[PDB]
Amino acid sequence: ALFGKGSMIVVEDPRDGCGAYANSGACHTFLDEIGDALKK
Amino acid sequence: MDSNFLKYLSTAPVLFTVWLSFTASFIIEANRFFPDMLYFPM
Amino acid sequence: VKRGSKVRILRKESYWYQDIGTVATIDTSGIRYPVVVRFEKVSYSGVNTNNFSLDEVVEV
Amino acid sequence: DFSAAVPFLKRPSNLDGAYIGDVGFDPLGFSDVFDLRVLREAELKHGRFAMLAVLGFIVQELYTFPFFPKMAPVDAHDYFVKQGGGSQIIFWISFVELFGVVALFETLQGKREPGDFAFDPLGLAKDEATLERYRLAEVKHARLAMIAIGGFIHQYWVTKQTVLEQLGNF
Amino acid sequence: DVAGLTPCGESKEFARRLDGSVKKLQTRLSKYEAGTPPALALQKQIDKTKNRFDRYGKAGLLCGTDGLPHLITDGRWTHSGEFVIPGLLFLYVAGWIGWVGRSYVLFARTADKPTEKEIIIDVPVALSFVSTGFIWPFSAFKEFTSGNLIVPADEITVSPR
Amino acid sequence: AKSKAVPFLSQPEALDGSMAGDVGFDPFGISSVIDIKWLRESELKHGRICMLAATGCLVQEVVHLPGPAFSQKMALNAWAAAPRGGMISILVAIGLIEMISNRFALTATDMFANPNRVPGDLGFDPLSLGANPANRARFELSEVIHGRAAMMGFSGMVHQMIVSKQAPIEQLMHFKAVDSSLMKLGGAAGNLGY
Ligand code: CLA
Ligand code: CLA
Ligand SMILES: CCCCCCCCCCCCCCCCCC(=O)OC[C@H](CO[C@@H]1O[C@H](CO)[C@H](O)[C@H](O)[C@H]1O)OC(=O)CCCCCCCCCCCCCCCCC
Ligand SMILES: CCCCCCCCCCCCCCCC(=O)OC[C@H](COP(=O)(O)OC[C@@H](O)CO)OC(=O)CCCCCCCCCCCCCCC
Ligand SMILES: CC1=C(C#C/C(C)=C/C=C/C(C)=C/C=C/C=C(C)/C=C/C=C(\C)C#CC2=C(C)C[C@@H](O)CC2(C)C)C(C)(C)C[C@H](O)C1
Ligand SMILES: CC1=C(C#C/C(C)=C/C=C/C(C)=C/C=C/C=C(C)/C=C/C=C(\C)C#CC2=C(C)C[C@@H](O)CC2(C)C)C(C)(C)C[C@H](O)C1
Ligand SMILES: CC1=C(C#C/C(C)=C/C=C/C(C)=C/C=C/C=C(C)/C=C/C=C(\C)C#CC2=C(C)C[C@@H](O)CC2(C)C)C(C)(C)C[C@H](O)C1
Ligand SMILES: CC1=C(C#C/C(C)=C/C=C/C(C)=C/C=C/C=C(C)/C=C/C=C(\C)C#CC2=C(C)C[C@@H](O)CC2(C)C)C(C)(C)C[C@H](O)C1
Ligand SMILES: CC1=C(C#C/C(C)=C/C=C/C(C)=C/C=C/C=C(C)/C=C/C=C(C)/C=C/C2=C(C)CCCC2(C)C)C(C)(C)C[C@H](O)C1
Repeated sequence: ALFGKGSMIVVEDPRDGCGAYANSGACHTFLDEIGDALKK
Repeated sequence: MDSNFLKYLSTAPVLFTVWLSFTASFIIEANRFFPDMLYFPM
Repeated sequence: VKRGSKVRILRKESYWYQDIGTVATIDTSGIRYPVVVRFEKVSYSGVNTNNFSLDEVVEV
Repeated sequence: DFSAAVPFLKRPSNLDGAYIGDVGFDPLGFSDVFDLRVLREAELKHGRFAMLAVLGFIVQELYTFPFFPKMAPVDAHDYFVKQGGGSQIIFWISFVELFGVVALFETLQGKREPGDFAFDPLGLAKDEATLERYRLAEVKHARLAMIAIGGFIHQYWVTKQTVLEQLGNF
Repeated sequence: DVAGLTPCGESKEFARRLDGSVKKLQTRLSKYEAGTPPALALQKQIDKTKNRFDRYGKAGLLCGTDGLPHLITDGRWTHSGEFVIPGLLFLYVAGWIGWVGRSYVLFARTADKPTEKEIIIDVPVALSFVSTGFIWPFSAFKEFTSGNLIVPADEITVSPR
Repeated sequence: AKSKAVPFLSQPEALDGSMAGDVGFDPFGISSVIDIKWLRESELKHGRICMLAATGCLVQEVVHLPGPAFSQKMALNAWAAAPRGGMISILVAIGLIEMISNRFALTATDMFANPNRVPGDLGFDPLSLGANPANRARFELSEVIHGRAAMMGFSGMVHQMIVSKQAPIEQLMHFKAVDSSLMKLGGAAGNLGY
């Protein structure tokens, strides 16, 4: 298939296990900063 | 822009001064960001 | 030669020796140098025309 | 003939009603030397900036955006010089003014009215007669606002109170 | 190393050059207070001097007895970045300028007034030519072999003797 | 005879609404000095490179080839980490593609010598997806628009990686606003140097 067990293609998750909006903790999105600026 | 003023900017002393000022300016900028290049680094 | 033809000059003391000029007129009299040739370069004297003999002029 | 505005001053002679809002007022004679399309370009540009500035000076007193700290407009100039917002505004104005340079060249070449950028999104200029009255109002408001903006900034300097609060006090 | 020279990273005289150059700047810095603009400027110079000496030490340059870096230009590949590779870069730029200027002179010959094109340059056509120079070796060699670079001896004006 | 994009300017000559994406947008009149065929070749080329580049940034953030040399989420770091030999192999392969696909007509003076040559049309249709001539106009239009959008988007992604040292969608999901103390713009001559 061109890729063996060793040297397999690497697929990761950018989202990092959190949402677009209304997050809590070590995850603060661009949309959350839009909400943060609008309430200040 | 006026075609006679653009024809004046196409005269030899103006283009010579602009081209070598541009040339001088990117040598100056290259020696600002990358100074003291005595050798090709390799 | 003919008028309006392009010619290569073969006079070794010409300014335009081995360059191309154009034949202006050709005299029919007993003239020593009957071919009138014009050039685009000026000579050191600023002249751009000269008389030549047939032998001195070759067509290109 | 005599100037309509100043009865005892003669009419300038380059000002024969060609430009709306002309009242014949030009004593120092800048239209006898300079191009009136360029001068009307400059009058309308200075006037539009001034009209926006007076609205900004008052609205900025009434409200300011939550993400920015509250402060007076001259202090706003200095804060946004040091903050970075001023450079953004200068850059985007400069960007628009590039196509404004092209527009002024089009005016000099005869194919554009001096303040015309074809900016009528809301279709307010319904008819040509309405446009003539509207541009007379624009010229009058532009001139009045140039005077007004000078007053607000200079008075703020002399007495450190904002325009709405200076009307409110004294 | 080569020709009895010493690599600059272990020559002690290169080290004394660096130390004397920094003491010369530090004694000028000793006359100014910390946050002043002359103090900041001299500290920037001290950092720049140290950076230059450190870089030269790790570059493979060969210092002499004087402690100044020397250039080896006999053709060996371990020193090609001192003359051979800068030379290849130069010849590419110089051949570009020559090819582009020649192309404009040949265009200007076919103009309505050929001498007006050289004191009042046709900038769109001349910029068209300046862009073409990136493949000057191939364009110029194909020009040569097609009999269009070199003119024959009998279309060239010469002196009587 | 006014421009449609810029209503207060006149319509530029060499822009006649024939080309796809022709909305009359040429305020600086580049088309009056530079032939429009060369400009459309350059626009299509820039746009295609950028389309791949924008997709490159996003996919490189998500999917990687194996190995530690290819584990660079931030795309600006991939430039330095990826093997030099293979990167220069890419550069040399690009050069060979440029000379062959253009058929040795590469210079401004010689490209388009053949009257059959069309701006942006290199003959590239491996799967004959443009065989239908009914789809030709909207394909040309959407190629031009995808190229323009991707030029703007890749420019944004590269300079947002410069400002924020984060890969693009991870920057969107772990967003941090500019302090303004860092990344000062200009200033080399205001302080008189240093
Ligand atoms: C681009 C035009 C051009 C080209 C292709 C050449 C080519 C040549 N010149 Mg000539 N030359 C030129 C311009 C040019 N020259 C100009 C403008 C001058 C007046 C200063 C001279 C004065 C001159 C002398 C005195 C000598 C040569 C010699 C030579 C030959 C060897 C290379 C050399 O010595 O360079 C030397 C180059 C110079 C001394 C001056 C070059 C000045 C600049 C860098 C080039 C001109 C740039 C031009 C404005 C391009 C604009 C392009 C734009 C319109 C698109 C070669 C035949 C030599 C020779 O006969 O050897 C056999 C020689 O002795 N040249
Ligand atoms: C003359 C033919 C040739 C040869 C002998 C090599 C030899 C090498 N290359 Mg390659 N390379 C070539 C042409 C060649 N290259 C061309 C033409 C390109 C440009 C497209 C590249 C781009 C390239 C990159 C980017 C890399 C190499 C690497 C390597 C080295 C390790 C190879 C390995 O482990 O393979 C075993 C591994 C595989 C077979 C994995 C294959 C991965 C897939 C197929 C990638 C998908 C290709 C993609 C669709 C490309 C489309 C663009 C293209 C059509 C233009 C090896 C020295 C790597 C290196 O230097 O590492 C030290 C590396 O990172 N090369
Ligand atoms: C043959 C091919 C078939 C392919 C079929 C699939 C593809 C079909 C096309 C799909 C096109 C995209 C559709 C979405 C796909 C993913 C769905 C999804 O779950 O998304 C994933 C994310 C949400 O992800 C959620 O995460 C949560 C945990 O945090 C949950 O636990 C789940 O993980 C998940 O539901 O969706 C979004 O972020 C949507 C954002 C909002 C999008 C618009 C909403 C509707 C429009 C109104 C908005 C108005 C805003 C005004 C301004 C507000 C400013 C603040
Ligand atoms: C089609 C593509 C469009 C590209 C748009 C460009 C976007 C970015 C442009 C700058 C953004 C905002 C700048 C604020 C940043 C800013 O203005 O900093 C200010 C800087 C000068 O420093 P100062 O005197 O302001 O120092 C001020 C003190 O506050 C700090 O010490 O201005 C410059 O000269 C920098 C630009 C280089 C000028 C030469 C550029 C190279 C010339 C090449 C030929 C001309 C090209 C165009 C030149 C303008
Ligand atoms: C063009 C266009 C459109 C538009 C638009 C916009 C944004 C139009 C905005 C227009 C504005 C803002 C006009 C404002 C004029 C201000 C004036 C006349 C000054 C008054 C102050 C005075 C006289 C004073 C004073 C005083 C002094 C100095 C200091 C005080 O202590 C005392 C005192 C108060 C007495 C839209 C988008 C609608 C669409 C449309 O299709 C095309
Ligand atoms: C020409 C030009 C254009 C353009 C363009 C551009 C910008 C084109 C860019 C093209 C690119 C980026 C091509 C990339 C190719 C990558 C390859 C072949 C990877 C090979 C990996 C290998 C061999 C491996 C490995 C392995 C190693 C060694 C060890 C392991 O530990 C890891 C691993 C297992 C993975 C276009 C078309 C747009 C228009 C116009 O016509 C002008
Ligand atoms: C039309 C017109 C106008 C206009 C205009 C404008 C705004 C024009 C702007 C045009 C632009 C934005 C052009 C962009 C070019 C970018 C390219 C070719 C990208 C190359 C990147 C590559 C090869 C890569 C890569 C990489 C990948 C992805 C992976 C990384 O790990 C590594 C790396 C970073 C190397 C004006 C106003 C002038 C007026 C005029 O009268 C009318
Ligand atoms: C033609 C042809 C074929 C083909 C083919 C191919 C390879 C077709 C592939 C086409 C592709 C890859 C198109 C990609 C377009 C990318 C776009 C429009 C991105 C715009 C980004 C924007 C607007 C942004 C942004 C961003 C910024 C700046 C701020 C960030 O914080 C976030 C954010 C992400 C929002 C094949 C080979 C099949 C054969 C066929 O016979 C002929
Ligand atoms: C530098 C600085 C800033 C600034 C700033 C600014 C914008 C300063 C403002 C400058 C302006 C707009 C001054 C206006 C002067 C108008 C006058 C004197 C009217 C005279 C009318 C007369 C004499 C009579 C007229 C006549 C009479 C009888 C009435 C009819 C009309 C007429 C016949 C003509 C900040 C705010 C950015 C802060 C920053 O950190 C540094």
